Amino acid sequence: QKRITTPYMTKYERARVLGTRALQIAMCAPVMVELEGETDPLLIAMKELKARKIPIIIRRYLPDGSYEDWGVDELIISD
Amino acid sequence: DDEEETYRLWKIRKTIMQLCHDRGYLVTQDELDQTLEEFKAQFGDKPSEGRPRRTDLTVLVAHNDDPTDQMFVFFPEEPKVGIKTIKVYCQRMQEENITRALIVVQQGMTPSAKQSLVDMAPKYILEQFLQQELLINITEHELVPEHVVMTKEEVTELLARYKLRENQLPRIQAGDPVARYFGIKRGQVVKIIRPSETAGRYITYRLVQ
Amino acid sequence: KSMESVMVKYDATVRNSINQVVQLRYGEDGLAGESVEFQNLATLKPSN
Amino acid sequence: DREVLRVIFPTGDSKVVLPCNLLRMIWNAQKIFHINPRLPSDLHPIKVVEGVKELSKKLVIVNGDDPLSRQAQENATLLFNIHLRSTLCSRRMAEEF
Amino acid sequence: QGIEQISKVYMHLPQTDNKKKIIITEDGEFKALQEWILETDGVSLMRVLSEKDVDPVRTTSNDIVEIFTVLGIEAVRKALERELYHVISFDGSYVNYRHLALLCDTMTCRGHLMAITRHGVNRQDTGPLMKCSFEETVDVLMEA
Repeated sequence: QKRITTPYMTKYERARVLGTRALQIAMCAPVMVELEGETDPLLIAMKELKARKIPIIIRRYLPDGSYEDWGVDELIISD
Repeated sequence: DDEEETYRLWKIRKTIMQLCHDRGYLVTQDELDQTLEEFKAQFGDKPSEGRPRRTDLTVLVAHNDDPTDQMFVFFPEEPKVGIKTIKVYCQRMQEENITRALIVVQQGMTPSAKQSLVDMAPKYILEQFLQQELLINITEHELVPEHVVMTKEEVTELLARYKLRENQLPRIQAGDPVARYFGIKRGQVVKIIRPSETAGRYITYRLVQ
Repeated sequence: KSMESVMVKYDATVRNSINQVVQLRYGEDGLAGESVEFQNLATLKPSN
Repeated sequence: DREVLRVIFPTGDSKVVLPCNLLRMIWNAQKIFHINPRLPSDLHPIKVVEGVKELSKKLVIVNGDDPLSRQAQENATLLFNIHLRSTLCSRRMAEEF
Repeated sequence: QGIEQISKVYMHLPQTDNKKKIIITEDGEFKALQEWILETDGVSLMRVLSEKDVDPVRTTSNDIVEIFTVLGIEAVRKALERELYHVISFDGSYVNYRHLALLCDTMTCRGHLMAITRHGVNRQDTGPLMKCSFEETVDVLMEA
């Protein structure tokens, strides 16, 4: 509640989320989506992003020092 | 020559009327649209050794919001305004209990009076204006966008809306010609409205510092 | 060197490292340059 | 809005840069929906006007209900709103598009 | 007779729309009147503006310092935008207006003409490490 940041996920947010989630998957993090014949952590992370199943929360820091916590599932993906 | 000098006096008077109107002091539409022939009808002589004199050209205006609050405009005849002249104006202002005065100056002013105005600034706010500067109203220039002095309440609302500090806003020097035109002091805010080729209109805020 | 830290912040304003506000909205409309393109205003030129 | 545009562009240069290409989007809609320019249309003018109004409400650059935010939004999307109204006017929609 | 600091004055009719005087006729159409505009090899903006029969609105100068000292910081912003756009578009090249606006806004942000050169950049207040990246790192750290 009381969120002023854009509801859409920025390109930088998408890039960092994909990279971090791919690193976790490569480090054997549980996969929130059902992968079929997929081994590349980046591809798995992209599948999770499309499914909106990535378990990551983005903390957007506003200029005034406050921050807003947005769920990846809550944000709107560009694709 | 006297014709050119009376044309000047008319031009400076017109610029002063526009300046007062912009500052918000009550000014009649006739005074704003006073033709050169109308000014020459009002005074009816040449400036040099004639009826229209800088002493007779002084202008008194009253603020629209507060009629009690008033502003003086003084034209000293001497080409170099002296401490005695500033003291005369100071005592005259004391008579009417008026705080704000625009001393339109000739080609120059004496440095001692330059510091005297600052010394007496708190009790009385005296602003020196060159006749050459006042010969043209710079606010009508195409480059200059629209400037509006924000009230303290409006500044508070702006800072609350953008969660900003006064330090974070863009700055405008108190010595800026437009800042002097509007008679804005340090700590005030100017809302600048300018057309935008991308958005159509854009509002900026500048803190007087 | 002058414009290194100038940035579009999460409040949609443009600010430098000092956090001073350079523009309230980037480009004065809050739009990225990639998406915009030229168009003609139909009501500007024609007569009354 | 025409007077506002006259003020904004005294030189009368109609070429402007705006996010959405309304003419190309209208052409795309015509091709997608097989709009026949010969037969009469079933698009109702007050539907056109109301859709333009609601779309203008939805195009938010500055969000907030306070007067300052509303004025900022209006100024931010002033030019695009003017172009949108001119392009999606009922007259043009019924006549050409 | 005449104004000092002005060596030569050229008078000519402009053949381009930008320098032509565009007005709105009674019918509402845009008419580009061909008017006499004169340029100078010197700069005295205050005097030239105060001169009679000289358009006090359209008359301008190509000197940013003169624009600053006469019209103000906002006029500097606008005129700097115009000059930078003129140099960019002289060869027919086009640059998005937002970049021009950002550069001019950064240059005029502090209320006074800030030179992009080190001379004006040093005026900007920045952390010690930022000033070190600029120049004079060792002495800046010494003072800090």
